[PDB]
Amino acid sequence: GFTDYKVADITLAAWGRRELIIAESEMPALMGLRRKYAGQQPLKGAKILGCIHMTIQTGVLIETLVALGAEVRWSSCNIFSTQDQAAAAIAAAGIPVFAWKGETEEEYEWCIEQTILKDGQPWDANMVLDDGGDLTEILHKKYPQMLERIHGITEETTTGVHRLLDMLKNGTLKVPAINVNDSVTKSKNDNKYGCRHSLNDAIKRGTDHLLSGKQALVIGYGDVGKGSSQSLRQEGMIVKVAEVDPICAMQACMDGFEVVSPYKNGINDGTEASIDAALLGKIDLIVTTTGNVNVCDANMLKALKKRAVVCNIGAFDNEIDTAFMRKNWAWEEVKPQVHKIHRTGKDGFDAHNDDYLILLAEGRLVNLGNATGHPSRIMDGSFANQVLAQIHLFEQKYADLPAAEKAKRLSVEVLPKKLDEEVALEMVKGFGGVVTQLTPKQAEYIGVSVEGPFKPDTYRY
Amino acid sequence: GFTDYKVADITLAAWGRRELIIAESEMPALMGLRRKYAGQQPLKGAKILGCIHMTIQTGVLIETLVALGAEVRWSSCNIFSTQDQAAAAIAAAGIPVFAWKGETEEEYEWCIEQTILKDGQPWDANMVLDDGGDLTEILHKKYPQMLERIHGITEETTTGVHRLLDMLKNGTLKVPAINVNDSVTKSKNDNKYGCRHSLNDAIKRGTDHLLSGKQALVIGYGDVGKGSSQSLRQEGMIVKVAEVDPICAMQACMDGFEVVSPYKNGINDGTEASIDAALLGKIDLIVTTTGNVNVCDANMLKALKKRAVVCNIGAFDNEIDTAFMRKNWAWEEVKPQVHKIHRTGKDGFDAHNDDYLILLAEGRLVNLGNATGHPSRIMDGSFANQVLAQIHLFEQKYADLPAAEKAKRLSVEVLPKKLDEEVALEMVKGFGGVVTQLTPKQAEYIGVSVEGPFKPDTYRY
Amino acid sequence: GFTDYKVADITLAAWGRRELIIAESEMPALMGLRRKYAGQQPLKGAKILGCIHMTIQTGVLIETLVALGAEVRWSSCNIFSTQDQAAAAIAAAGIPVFAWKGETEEEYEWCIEQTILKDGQPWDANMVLDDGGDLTEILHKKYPQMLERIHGITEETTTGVHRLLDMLKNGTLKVPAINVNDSVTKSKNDNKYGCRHSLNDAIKRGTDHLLSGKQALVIGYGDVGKGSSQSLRQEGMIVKVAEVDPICAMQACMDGFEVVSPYKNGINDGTEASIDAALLGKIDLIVTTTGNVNVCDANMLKALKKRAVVCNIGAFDNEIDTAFMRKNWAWEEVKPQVHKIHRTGKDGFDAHNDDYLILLAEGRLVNLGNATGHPSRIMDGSFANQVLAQIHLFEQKYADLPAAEKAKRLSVEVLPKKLDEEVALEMVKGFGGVVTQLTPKQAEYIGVSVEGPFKPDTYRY
Amino acid sequence: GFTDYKVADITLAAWGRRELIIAESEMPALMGLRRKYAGQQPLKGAKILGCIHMTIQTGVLIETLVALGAEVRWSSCNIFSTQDQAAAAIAAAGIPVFAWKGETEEEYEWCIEQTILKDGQPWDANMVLDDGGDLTEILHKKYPQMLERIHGITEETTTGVHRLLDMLKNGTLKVPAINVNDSVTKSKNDNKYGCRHSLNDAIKRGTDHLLSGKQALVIGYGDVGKGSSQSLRQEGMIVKVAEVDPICAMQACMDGFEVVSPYKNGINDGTEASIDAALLGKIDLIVTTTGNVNVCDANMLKALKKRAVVCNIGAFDNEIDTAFMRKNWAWEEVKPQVHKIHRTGKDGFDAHNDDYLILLAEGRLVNLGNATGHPSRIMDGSFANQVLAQIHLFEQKYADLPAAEKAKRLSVEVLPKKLDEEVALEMVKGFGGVVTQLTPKQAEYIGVSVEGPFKPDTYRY
Ligand SMILES: NC(=O)c1ccc[n+]([C@@H]2O[C@H](COP(=O)([O-])OP(=O)(O)OC[C@H]3O[C@@H](n4cnc5c(N)ncnc54)[C@H](O)[C@@H]3O)[C@@H](O)[C@H]2O)c1
Ligand SMILES: NC(=O)c1ccc[n+]([C@@H]2O[C@H](COP(=O)([O-])OP(=O)(O)OC[C@H]3O[C@@H](n4cnc5c(N)ncnc54)[C@H](O)[C@@H]3O)[C@@H](O)[C@H]2O)c1
Ligand SMILES: NC(=O)c1ccc[n+]([C@@H]2O[C@H](COP(=O)([O-])OP(=O)(O)OC[C@H]3O[C@@H](n4cnc5c(N)ncnc54)[C@H](O)[C@@H]3O)[C@@H](O)[C@H]2O)c1
Ligand SMILES: NC(=O)c1ccc[n+]([C@@H]2O[C@H](COP(=O)([O-])OP(=O)(O)OC[C@H]3O[C@@H](n4cnc5c(N)ncnc54)[C@H](O)[C@@H]3O)[C@@H](O)[C@H]2O)c1
Ligand SMILES: Nc1ncnc2c1ncn2[C@@H]1O[C@H](CO)[C@@H](O)[C@H]1O
Ligand SMILES: [Cl-]
Ligand SMILES: [Cl-]
Ligand SMILES: [Cl-]
Ligand SMILES: [Cl-]
Ligand SMILES: [K+]
Ligand SMILES: [K+]
Ligand SMILES: [K+]
Ligand SMILES: [K+]
Ligand SMILES: [K+]
Repeated sequence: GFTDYKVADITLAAWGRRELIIAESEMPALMGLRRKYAGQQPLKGAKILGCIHMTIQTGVLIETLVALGAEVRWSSCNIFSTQDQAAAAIAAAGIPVFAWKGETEEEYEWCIEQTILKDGQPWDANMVLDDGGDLTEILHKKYPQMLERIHGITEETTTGVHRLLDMLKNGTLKVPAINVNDSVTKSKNDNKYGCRHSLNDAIKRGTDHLLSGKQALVIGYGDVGKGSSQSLRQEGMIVKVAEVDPICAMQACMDGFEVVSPYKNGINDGTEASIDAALLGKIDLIVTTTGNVNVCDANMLKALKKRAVVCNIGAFDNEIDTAFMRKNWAWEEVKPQVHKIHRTGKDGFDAHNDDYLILLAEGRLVNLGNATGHPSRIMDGSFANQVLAQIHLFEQKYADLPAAEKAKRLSVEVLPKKLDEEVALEMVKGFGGVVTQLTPKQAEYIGVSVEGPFKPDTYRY
Repeated sequence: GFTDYKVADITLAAWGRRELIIAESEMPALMGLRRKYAGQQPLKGAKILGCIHMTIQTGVLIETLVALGAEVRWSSCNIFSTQDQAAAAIAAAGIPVFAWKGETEEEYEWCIEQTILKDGQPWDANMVLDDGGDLTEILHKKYPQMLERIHGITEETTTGVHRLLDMLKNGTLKVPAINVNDSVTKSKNDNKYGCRHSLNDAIKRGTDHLLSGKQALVIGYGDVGKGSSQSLRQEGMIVKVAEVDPICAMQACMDGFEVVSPYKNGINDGTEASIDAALLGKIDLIVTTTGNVNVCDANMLKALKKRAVVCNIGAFDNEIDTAFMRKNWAWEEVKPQVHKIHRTGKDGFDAHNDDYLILLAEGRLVNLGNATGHPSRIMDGSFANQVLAQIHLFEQKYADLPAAEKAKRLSVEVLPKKLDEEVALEMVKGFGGVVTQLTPKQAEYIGVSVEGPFKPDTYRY
Repeated sequence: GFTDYKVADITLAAWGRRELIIAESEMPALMGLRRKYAGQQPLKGAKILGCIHMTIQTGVLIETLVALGAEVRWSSCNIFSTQDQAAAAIAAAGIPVFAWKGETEEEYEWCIEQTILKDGQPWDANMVLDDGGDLTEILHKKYPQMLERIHGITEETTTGVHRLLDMLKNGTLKVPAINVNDSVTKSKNDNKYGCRHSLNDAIKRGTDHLLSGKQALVIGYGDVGKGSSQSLRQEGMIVKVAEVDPICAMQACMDGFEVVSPYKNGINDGTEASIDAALLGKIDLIVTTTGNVNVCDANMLKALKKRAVVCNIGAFDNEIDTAFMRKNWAWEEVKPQVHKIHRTGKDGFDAHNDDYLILLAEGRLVNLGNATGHPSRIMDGSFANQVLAQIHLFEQKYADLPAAEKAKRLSVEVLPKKLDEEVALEMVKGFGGVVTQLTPKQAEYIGVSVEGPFKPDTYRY
Repeated sequence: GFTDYKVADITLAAWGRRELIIAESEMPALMGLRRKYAGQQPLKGAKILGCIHMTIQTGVLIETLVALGAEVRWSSCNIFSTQDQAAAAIAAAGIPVFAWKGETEEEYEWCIEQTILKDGQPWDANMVLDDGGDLTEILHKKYPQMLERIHGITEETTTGVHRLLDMLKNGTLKVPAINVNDSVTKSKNDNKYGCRHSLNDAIKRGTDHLLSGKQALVIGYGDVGKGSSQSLRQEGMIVKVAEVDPICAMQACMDGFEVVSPYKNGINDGTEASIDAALLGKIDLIVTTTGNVNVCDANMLKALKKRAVVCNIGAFDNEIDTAFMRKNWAWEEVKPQVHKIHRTGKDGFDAHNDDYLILLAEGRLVNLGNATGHPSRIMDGSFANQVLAQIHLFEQKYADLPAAEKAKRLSVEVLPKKLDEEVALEMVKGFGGVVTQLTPKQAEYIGVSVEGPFKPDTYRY
C-alpha cells in the first residue's frame, strides 16, 4: 500500500476525482499543455517540491506536472485553503501530499517538512513551485545544501515575488526564479477576476449576509483590491476604497468609488484621535487587499460599527491586527473559520452581546478559507503559466551549469509575452471566443507579426 | 489690432471664456501646475508649435503654457474636433490659432502651415506639442532646418507615439520626444474613461438613438476599446468585442462580453464568403477603436444590418473603408457630421429608402466630431502630463547640445513614475479623495519611500 | 400656401423631415398602428387639440393621428422642450403648430390660445391630447362651452393624471379621460428608461462635466427617480437617494444606494439648523424627480457645495426654489438653458467668482430643455398608447351621449392590459426579440389564454 | 423530556442558535414586531400549522410567532431546503418541527402529517402558514373537519397564491387567506433581490464554476426572472431571456438583455425540428423562473451545449423535464444536490464521458437546495408581512363567524398598503436610511397624509 501522505480523510478521494474530472473540462489551457507535451515528457527527471493551496485546481496542476513526467511532494501554503476531497484524490493517485483544512501553525510547518524529507532524509528535489515564499525561505535558511541541486523556483503570488526580489537585491537568492504572478494571464486574470468571483462567495458562505445596500471599505486597489471592490459593488454594496498609491486611487475614483482614509487627512499618528470614527462607525464590511502589515489596526477595529465583518484576501494574517483581537477580546466560534469577536473584554462573553465583530478565516485568505478560492477556469491561466515556467527552468538545468554561467542566469524573470498570449488564446477558445487574424497589410501597418506578440513589453493592458 | 489667427467666428469668444472659467474649476492638476510654476516661468523663451483638437480643454492647456512663459502658435489635429467658442476665446486672448469645426483637408494643411510660418517665413519655434503626428511629419519632411532649433516633441496619442517609434527605429527622428500617452494618468485615464464618457455622448448627439437593448460590435479592446465597450454596455447595449490580441480578448471575456470576429473563424479569405453575414446582420452599431487600417472593411459594410450606425473613435479615418462608401454609395447629410449612406447605388437615393447605414463624423474621431470629446476633469490628467513634458524637454535644451551629447539623449521616453503619481494625487484631491500615508514601518515592509514612488516600472495597474 | 402656424425657422423643415423619416424606423408600435388603421380612418372627423413637447417623437405621433384621419392644432407643453426642426417639418406638412424652443411664459400661453382659436373664434375641437394638464385646465376655466363638444382627454404624464383625478374627485371634470401614463408600456418604459437615457445626456450637453467619481443626490425614487438614479450610477456617480415613501426607499437601498435626507432626521423645521450642511456640502449634482413642490429649497441651495449642478426632471419648475434664486442671486447665462447662479449677491458678480451653482433649463424638465428628451424607440410605447386612447375615446362619442349615459362614462381610466401587451409585443419585435408562445397545456396550467392577457390587473411588473 | 420532533441531528442546535442570534440582528422589521407586540400577546391562543423551508430565517419567524403567544407545529415545504442546524435549534427550544435536508417524497408527506396530527389525532390547529400550498391542499382534501376551526391561511409564494385563487374561483376554498406574496416588501424584495443574492450563490456552491464570460438563458422575467437575470449579469454572464409575456419581454430588452425563444419563431410544435439548436448549443447555464410546467423540455435538454448547468428557482420541480432525464439518461452524483446526467444512455456511463449536463437540487428550488436561500435581511420583509397577516386573520376569528358573516369575509386579500409601508420603513432604518418627512404644504399638494400611505393601490413601484 501507498502510505507516504497525510490527509484528513482518504475516503473523500472518489468525490475529489469526480470534481477533478469536472475541473479538467474548465481548464483548457492546462489540459492543452497535457495533450501537447505528454508524448515528449519534458519534466522526466523533475522532482518538484510544491507548496500551494491543496484545492481541486491545484490537483489538476499536480496531475499535469505528473503527466509530463515529474515526481512531486506537495503541501498547502495556508492552514485553511485545502479542499480535503482534492488532497484525498491526489493521495489516492499515489502522490505524496501533506495537507488538510484547519491545520495548526505547527502542523503547517510539519507538512512542509514532510515534502522536504523523504524517509527522514532530504529528498533529491531539483525544482520548487511556491505560493507566498514560505517553502523558498525554509530551503534557504534550513536546507541550503538542497538548493545546490535545484534548477529553479516558480512563484505564484505578488508577496512571494517581493520576497524573491528582496533575496536577489541582498545576494541571498541561491537559484533562479520565474515570477508567474506578473504574466498578464495571472496578475490581470487570477488576482483581479478570481477575487471578483471568490470574495462575495466566501462572505456569503461564512455569514449568509445580504451585501446589497450595505457599506464596505476595501483597503487597497491593486489587482486584488480592484477585483474585491467589483465583487462587492456588483452585489449592490456602497464601496469606499483606501489607498496609499495616488495612481490606484485615481483608478478607484474613475471606477465610481469614493476614496477615503481610516485616518483623518490620511495621517496615522498612532493615537485614537487620528481615527476617522465617523467613517468607520458606518462600515458593515472591511476587506484588506494590500499585502502590507497592520492596514486594519487595533484603533480601526475599536471604531468599527457593531457587527461589522472583517476579512483579509491578501497577506498572511497580519493585514488585520488579529493578535490584538486575540489578546484583548473574547472569541465565539460560530462555525469553522467564522468567529464573533466580542469587544466587551478579553475573557467571557454574553451569547446575546450586540457589541462584536465577525472575523472570517481568522484573518487568513478569506476566499480560500471560507469558500474554494478562485474557480477552475481562472486558475487555468495561472497554472498553465506555472507548468510553462517549470518546463523552462527545468530545461535550463541551472544546478548543472558552471559557476560563470550560473552568475549570468541568477535572476527573477517573467515568461515571454508570446507564451502569455498562447495561454490567453486557449482561455478565449474555452469561452467560444473567436480572435480575428490580422492580414499581412494590417500586421505591417501596426508593426507586429500576424502570430504576435501584439504589444511591446511596456504595454499595461 | 491682433489679426494673426483664423477662426469660424470671433464673436463666440465671450462664450468660450465662460466655458474656460468653468473648465479651470474641473482641472486641478493643470491649475496646480499654473500656481506652482507661475513665479519661476519655466517656459520663458519657449516657442511651442501646438497641433491638438482646439477644444475648451486644449484652451486651458494653452493658457497654462502661456502662464508659465511660453508663446504658442496653434492648430487642431482633426477637421471636426474644434469647438469654435474655444478657438475664438484663444484668438481673443491674442494667441495665434488657426482652427474651425468642419475644415476641408486643404484647410487642415493650411492651418498647420500658418503655425509653422509667421509672416511668410519659419517661426522661431523651439518646441512641439502634437496629437497624432501630422505636425511632426510635416516638420521632418518639409522643414528640417526648423527641427535643428527644436528641443523636443511631446506626443499625446497612441498612434502618434507609434509614428515616433517608427522614425526612431529608422534613424529619421531629429529631436527627442516624450510619450505622454503612456503615463498611467493618460493611457489608463483619458484613453479608457474619456471614451467611456464621450462615445455614448457622441452617438446620442448625432442620432438620438436608444442604445439599451440593441446589439453593438466594438472592434478592439485596448484602452479605447475597453472604455468604448463600457460606454455602450452601461447604457444597456448587448456588446460583442472583436480583437486580434488574445490577452485583450481574455479581458473582454472576463469583463462579460462575447468575443466574435466579423470573419468566419477570424480568417479574411479576400471574399464576401468569409464574412459572418449572420453576425453582422444583427449589429445595430459598430465602433472601431484599433488605430489599425480597414478593420471595418467594404464586405463588412455590405453585410451590416439595415440602418446600423458606423463610427470610429481611433485617431484616423481609415479604420472604416469610407473610400469604398464614397465611390459606391449615395451620401445624404442628415445634419453636420451625420450621413445616411444608401447601399442602393451611387447615383441618387429614395428619401424613404430603408437600406442605408448611418456614418458619424465621416469616419473621423466620433467623440470629438459629434460631441466635445473627453471632459475637462479627465483631460486634466493628459494635459498636466503635457505641461510637465514640455518643461522637462525645454529645460534639457537638446537643440543647444553638441552632436556627441545629442546622440545620448535622442530617445522617445515616458515621464518618471513620481510625476505620474503627483498628477494622480491632484486628480484624486479634485474628487475629494483622501490618500493614506504609509507609516515608516509599512514603507520599510513593502520597500518604498513614504513619498513614493509606490510601484516598480513593470507594474501594469 | 399655409400660414396657420408659428415656429422659430421654417427653413429647418427639410432637416426635421430627415429626422422624422429616421424616427419612423425607431417607432414600430406607432408605425404598426399607421399601417393597421390607415384603411379604416378611425379618426376621420376628429379635431384634436394637442399640447405636448414639440419634439421629433411628437412629430411622428401627430403624423400618425393625421394618417388615421384626424385634424390637429398643436402647441408644446414646455417653453424649452420644442425641437425647432420638428416644429418646422410639421408646419411644412400643413399642420397648425405654435411652438419654439425658448418661449417666454407669455408666448407659451399665446401658443396654447392659437390651438384653441382658429381665425379668432373657438375651433370646433372634439378631442384633447395633453401632457401635464395646462391645456386641460385652460379649457375648463376659460373655454367651458368648448368641452360640451369634446369626447375626451388623453393625458401623458403622472402630474397631469393627478390634476385630472383632483377634478374628478371635486366633480369639476367635464369630459372623460384616459390615463396614458399608467400603461406599463408608458410608466415602466418612458418614465424610467427614458430618464435613464436622457438625464445623463442633458447634463453632458449642458456642462460637459465628468460624472464618474462625483457625488449625486437624487430627490425621489418613483419611476423617474429610479431611471434618473440609474442614468447617474451607470456613469460611475456615487448616488444618494432621498424619499418620503419608505417602500420606494427600500427599493433604493436594495438597488445599492444610500438613502439620505437633506434634513437632520428627515425633519424640515423650515430653519437652516435642520439642513444637513455636511451632506449637502459634498454634493456635486442634485436632481429632483418628485412631481412635488420645494423639494430643493432655499436652505438646501445655500448649503450645496460650490459649483454643484442643480436640475429638475419632474414635470414643473417649482421642485427647485428658482424664485428664491431670482430674488437673491445673480444669474450668468453660460449658453441657452445653462446658468451660473452666483451666491455672492443679486446686482453683479465677479466673472472669476468660485461661489456659484449651475442651474440647467432654468429648473424646467432638464432632459427636454438641455437635450432632446426620450429617444424615439422609448416614446414609441407612450405614443402608441396615446393613439389607441384617442381612437377609443373618439369612438365612444361622449359629447353625443344623453346625460344619463354620460354620467356612467365620466371617469379617468387606463387602457386594457390586452392593448398594453400588443404595444409591448411590437416594441419587443423592434429589438429583434422573440416571445415564446404558450402550449395549450401550459396556458391551462397557469390559467391564461395563449393570446393573453398574461397577468391579472393587480400585477406590478 | 421533549420528544415531539424529528430532525437530522439535535447536536447541531448550539450552531443553529448562534446563527439565529446573528439573524435577529439582520431582521429589524421582525424584531420590531416582537418588541411592539410582546406585551399584548396578539397570538395568545393561536395554534399555527407552518409549512415553509426550515431555514435560519424561518427560525426567527417561528420564534417571533411564539414570542407573540402562538404555539406552532412546523415542517419544511421542500425536501432539500431545511438547514439542519436551524431545525435542531427550533427542536431544542421545545417547538415541534419535522424537517431535514434530503427528505424522500414519502418522508416529506410524513413530516406534514406530523404537524397535522398530535399523538395520532388532529391537532387543535386554528391557523395555517403555507409556502406553495401543499399543506393547504392536504387540509382541504384529507382534513376538512380541521378547516372548520381554522381562521385563515397566510400564503408566502406566487404559486401558492395561484392555487388559493383557483380554489376561490371554484368555491372550494374553506377559509380566508392573505396573499403575503403580493406585499411590495415581499414580491419586489424577496422574489427579486432574494434571487439576485441566492441564485449565483447556489450555482457557485454546487459547481464552483466561473460565471463571467459564459452564456446563460433565463426562462421567465417576472420578479424571480428579473432577480435571477441580475444575479447572473452582475457576475459577467452574457444573459438571454425567454418570456411569454410581451410586457415582461419589453422590460428585459430595456434592461439590456437579448430576448430569445428556445423554439423557432417562439412556436413549440412538440417536434425536435421546432428547437433552435444553434441557440441552445451555445448555452452554458439554463435557469427556470416561471412557476409553469415543462419550460425546459426534453428536446431543449437534448439540444443543450455539452456540460451545461440546468437549474430551477421556481417553486416546483416540473419546470424542467427531470422525469425524461430519469427515464432516459444515467445520473452520477457529484455530491449531494449535484448530478451529472450522461446523455449517452440509461444503463451505465464512462467516468470521463464529455456528453453530460449538470443538474442542481434534482430540479428543485436551487437557491435553497444548493445554498441557504435568501439572506436574513431580505426575508425580514417577507416574514414581517407573515406575522402581520397571522395577527390580522387570527383577530378576525373567521371560524367563529356565523355562516352569513363567513360568506362576506371568504376572500384572498393582500395586507393594506399602510402596513407594507411600516415594514419598509423598518427595513430602511436597518440600512441606516433616513426617509424625509413631507411638510404639511407638500402633503396637501400631492394629496397624501404626512404619515402615508403615499401611493394609490394601483401604483406598481
Ligand atoms: N487571495 C487570493 O486568492 C489572492 C490572489 C492574488 C494575490 N493575492 C495576494 O493579495 C495581495 C495583494 O496582491 P496584488 O496583486 O493586488 O498586489 P498589488 O501590488 O497589485 O496591490 C497592493 C495594493 O496595496 C496598496 N497598499 C499598500 N499598503 C496600503 C495601505 N496601508 N493602505 C492602503 N492601500 C495600501 C498598494 O498601494 C497597492 O496598490 C498579496 O499579498 C498577494 O500575494 C491573493
Ligand atoms: N478618440 C479619442 O479621444 C482617443 C483617445 C485616446 C486614443 N485614441 C486613439 O485610439 C486608438 C487606439 O488607442 P489605444 O490606446 O486603445 O491603443 P491600444 O494599443 O491600447 O489598443 C488598440 C487595440 O486594437 C487591437 N486591434 C488592432 N487591430 C485589430 C483588428 N484588426 N481587429 C481587432 N482588434 C484590433 C489591438 O490588439 C489593440 O489591443 C489610437 O488610434 C489612439 O491614438 C483616441
Ligand atoms: N421626461 C420627463 O422629464 C418625465 C417623464 C415622465 C414623468 N415626468 C414627471 O416626473 C415626475 C415624477 O413622475 P413619476 O412617474 O416618477 O412619479 P412617481 O409617483 O412614480 O414618483 C414620484 C416620487 O416622488 C417621491 N417624493 C414626493 N415628494 C418627495 C419629497 N419631498 N422628497 C423625496 N421624494 C419625494 C414620492 O414618494 C414618489 O415615490 C412627475 O412630475 C411626472 O409628470 C417627467
Ligand atoms: N426560489 C425562491 O426563493 C422563490 C422566491 C419567490 C418565488 N418563487 C417562485 O418562483 C416562481 C415565479 O415567481 P414570480 O414571483 O417571479 O412570478 P411572476 O408571475 O412574477 O413571473 C413568472 C413569469 O414567468 C413567465 N412565463 C410563464 N410561462 C413561461 C414560459 N413558458 N416561458 C417563459 N416565460 C414564461 C410569465 O410570463 C411571468 O412573467 C413561482 O413558482 C414562485 O412561487 C421562488
Ligand atoms: N476634449 C478633448 N480635448 C483635447 N484632446 C482631446 C479631447 N478628448 C480627447 N482628446 C485627445 O484626442 C487624442 C486622439 O487624437 C487622444 O489621445 C485624447 O488625448
Ligand atoms: Cl493583406
Ligand atoms: Cl512588439
Ligand atoms: Cl418666432
Ligand atoms: Cl437642410
Ligand atoms: K475553486
Ligand atoms: K469636452
Ligand atoms: K446689475
Ligand atoms: K429625442
Ligand atoms: K439564508
